[PDB]
Amino acid sequence: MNVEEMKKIAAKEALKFIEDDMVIGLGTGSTTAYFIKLLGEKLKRGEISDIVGVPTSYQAKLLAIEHDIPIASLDQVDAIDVAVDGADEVDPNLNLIKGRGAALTMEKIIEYRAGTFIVLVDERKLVDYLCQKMPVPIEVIPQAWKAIIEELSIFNAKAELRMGVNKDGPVITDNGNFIIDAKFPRIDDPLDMEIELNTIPGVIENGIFADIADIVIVGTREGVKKLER
Amino acid sequence: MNVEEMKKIAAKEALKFIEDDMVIGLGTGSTTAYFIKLLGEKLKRGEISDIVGVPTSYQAKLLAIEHDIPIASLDQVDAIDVAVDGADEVDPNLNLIKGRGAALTMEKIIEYRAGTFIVLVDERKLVDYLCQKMPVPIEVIPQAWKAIIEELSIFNAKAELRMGVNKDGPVITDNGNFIIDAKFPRIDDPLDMEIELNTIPGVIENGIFADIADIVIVGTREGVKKLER
Amino acid sequence: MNVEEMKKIAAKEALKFIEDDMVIGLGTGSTTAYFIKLLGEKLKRGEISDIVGVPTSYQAKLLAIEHDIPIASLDQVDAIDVAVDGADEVDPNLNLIKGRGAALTMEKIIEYRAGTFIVLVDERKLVDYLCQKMPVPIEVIPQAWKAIIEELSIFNAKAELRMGVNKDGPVITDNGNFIIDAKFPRIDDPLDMEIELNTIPGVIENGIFADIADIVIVGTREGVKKLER
Amino acid sequence: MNVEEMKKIAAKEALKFIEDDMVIGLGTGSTTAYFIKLLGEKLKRGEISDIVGVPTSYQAKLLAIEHDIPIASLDQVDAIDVAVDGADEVDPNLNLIKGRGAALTMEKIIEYRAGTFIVLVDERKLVDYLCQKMPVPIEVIPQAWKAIIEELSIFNAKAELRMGVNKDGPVITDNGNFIIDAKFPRIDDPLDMEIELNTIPGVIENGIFADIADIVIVGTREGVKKLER
Ligand SMILES: [Cl-]
Ligand SMILES: [Cl-]
Ligand SMILES: [Cl-]
Ligand SMILES: [Cl-]
Ligand SMILES: [Cl-]
Ligand SMILES: [Cl-]
Ligand SMILES: [Cl-]
Ligand SMILES: [Cl-]
Ligand SMILES: [Cl-]
Ligand SMILES: [Cl-]
Ligand code: NA
Ligand code: NA
Repeated sequence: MNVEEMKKIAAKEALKFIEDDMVIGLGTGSTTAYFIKLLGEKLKRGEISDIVGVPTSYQAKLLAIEHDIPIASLDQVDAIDVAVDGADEVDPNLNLIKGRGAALTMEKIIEYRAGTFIVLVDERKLVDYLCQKMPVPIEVIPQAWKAIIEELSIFNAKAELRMGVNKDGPVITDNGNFIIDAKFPRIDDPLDMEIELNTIPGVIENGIFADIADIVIVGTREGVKKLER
Repeated sequence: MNVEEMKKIAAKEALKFIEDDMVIGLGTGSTTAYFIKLLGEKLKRGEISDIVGVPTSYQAKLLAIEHDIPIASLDQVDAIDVAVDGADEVDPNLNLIKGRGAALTMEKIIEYRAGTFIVLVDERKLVDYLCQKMPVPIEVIPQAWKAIIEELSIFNAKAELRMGVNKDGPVITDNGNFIIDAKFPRIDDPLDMEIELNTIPGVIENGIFADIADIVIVGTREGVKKLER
Repeated sequence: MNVEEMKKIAAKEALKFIEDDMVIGLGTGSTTAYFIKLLGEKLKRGEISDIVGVPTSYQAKLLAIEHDIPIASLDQVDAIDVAVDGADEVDPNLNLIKGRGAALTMEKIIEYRAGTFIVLVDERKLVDYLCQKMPVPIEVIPQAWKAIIEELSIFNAKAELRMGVNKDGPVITDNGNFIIDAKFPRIDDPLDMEIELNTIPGVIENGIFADIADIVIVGTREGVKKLER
Repeated sequence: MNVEEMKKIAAKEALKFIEDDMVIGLGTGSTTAYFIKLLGEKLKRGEISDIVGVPTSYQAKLLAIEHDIPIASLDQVDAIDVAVDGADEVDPNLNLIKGRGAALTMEKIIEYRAGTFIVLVDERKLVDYLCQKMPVPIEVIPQAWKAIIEELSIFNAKAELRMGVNKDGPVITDNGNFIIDAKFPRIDDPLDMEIELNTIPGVIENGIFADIADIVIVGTREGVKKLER
């Protein structure tokens, strides 16, 4: 089973955790986009009812609108029952790196308050340790970008300002900030790294999502499997 | 000779308009990037003095810093003597389309106040009529994006929301807004279309730059050529 | 009737224009707050149903959420049926000055698309000519504030950067911009000035709302009056 | 002496720490405003030279410009030699609460990197413990405001969204965010609390400034007093 098939199978499995009268955090990225589309189809056909989505990005929000899924802001709802999203890396303890799509801040805001956080990934996302393949995206107040790079470099991270393709200059997040991608060698304690990185003045949020994922749905090459803690 | 060579020769010619003690609007994009490097080099050699650049984007700002050119934002200076910038299209009346790099708002803010606005282009940017080759970028308040696209259908604009590559979702400008690229089949009155677009609630700025460029320096396969009003 | 009762009676009259299944633009400020509250109670009692509000500010959004009115951004809906909002000045031709609350951009975005735009004011808001009592608020990209104040002096506007009370420095709008309050002696041609101001690079919106209001409901000392064009 | 006199003498004492060729972080608020003024005057008299200021807010930047002090952004300089700023509270261990002026994020960004951080206050600012007289300002991503207030209850904090006076709705910071002012009973472990608050998803920065101030200059009714770590 190729990559797109792996993503699709994970998205389909996620639907099994969604019920009528739920407020659902809507993730960002290609794997979760399949889930949003399928959810929209179920709602249109009447197979599920009374669903509201709380989008983690404009991407998720616009896609939900296109698919006629009711949308609400976090401060509009009383609670997020289930949040569904993807990940760039998932380590064996179900700690994640997220942020390749630049939406890590709203993602954490919404997923932190979720009853159940369900992560959708294809096989390639499973790593032996965080930063085996991907850098940690860090959202930063623009004025602080150079100072933060310097400081991370001392910490032995290879850190670079993320640059635009469909704009000149740096990538701007939905919040108007810059993103530094910091490749650390290997993160042995994700939670404490997550906490202490946020203490750096100018750091808005970082891409380590430790001790938050409840269920990881993995589209493996030979089918769907789940990891839980 | 080739594209980058054409860009460089236009950038070198632009130095002819720069004198000691000037405040210079620093444009965005690759053609002007050559000008900024050449300017920084002339400053380092002492061939020019007391120059201050007013960057039209983070890209321009960072580049000027790298080349040790003093900079200031518009509200720090009392005049912009000369502004130098590129363009996506240049018609025979010196009307331009700008905004492919998504920095059109700050570009127009600075260039509008310039004593002389000098445009740098290679041969490919010249068109017989605006929109012969490129769409008009329009920066908009995010929630107005869908209505604006629909409203532009009266001009048969094939308007689309610009999507990110190094972020998921829409491109976000330095000002936190979306960009719609409107592919008009033609614009027979650029000045009044520029006004029309600016009268639409939700539009921050649009990429039609009519009645503003003073000189266009063109790098051609046979050397430098100019256009003037 | 005292002033508060004048506001409330205008709000009560606006409700008569609201029907089931409508999408309603929700204005900003104290007069419209009465309308939002009254609408919420009608919805709560089931006297009206299936309403969606599109807020013109965080103030309106949070108030609507507090009163359990479903909320959506402009790009979430297919149309605005009716928009209700206040005004700082209303001239004999029903042209307005708005923006004292600093939400003029989203207000115009939503109200421009309304099937019917209803304005709510108490007696005090009626004037013989725009700028008889209040300045025109102008929302600007921060960097352009100084140049714009200088440029407005040409028209003999006394223009000042609006300053914060509960923050140091300038007032920041919901869109991250500054507000210049420009006091013209008088505005004999609101629509033309409105357009002229929006064509200045750096101006993203201005408080002249000309040729947009459909109905102005005035709360007076004795009762309610409806003004139409 | 009254408060304005206390502020002025603290400011005058600060000047003594400034040397030629320094890069100085320019604080926000009335006390530091005196310093900036004096610095500008000294520079004009030729009593000091080659000074560059890095402003912590638009207020500080605009004041520096008015006093002809050259300025630069943090990403333009290689170091901050001295940072001068005010405070809302100073405890006996020289931990501070800052942010009444809403500029706490840029303040901490610049002051965190300063060779020496000098705090200027009048008598009223000294406290027995943090939160004796003032709340802790917390800058937050707008959508997270309600969730964060609710979560702050575990600290028995009285937390409120800061509201605008010269705008309707919430105060917006220079970064486009909201401010929650949280009144804790008292803070016994300022650094620990400073860290904890920044771990909350949606919190950009908080007003506790622990283990950062080097010198606190206090204007009192009996003259200047200099506290040091
Ligand atoms: Cl992402
Ligand atoms: Cl840029
Ligand atoms: Cl551009
Ligand atoms: Cl991009
Ligand atoms: Cl997005
Ligand atoms: Cl307003
Ligand atoms: Cl205020
Ligand atoms: Cl400020
Ligand atoms: Cl402050
Ligand atoms: Cl608001
Ligand atoms: Na903005
Ligand atoms: Na922001």
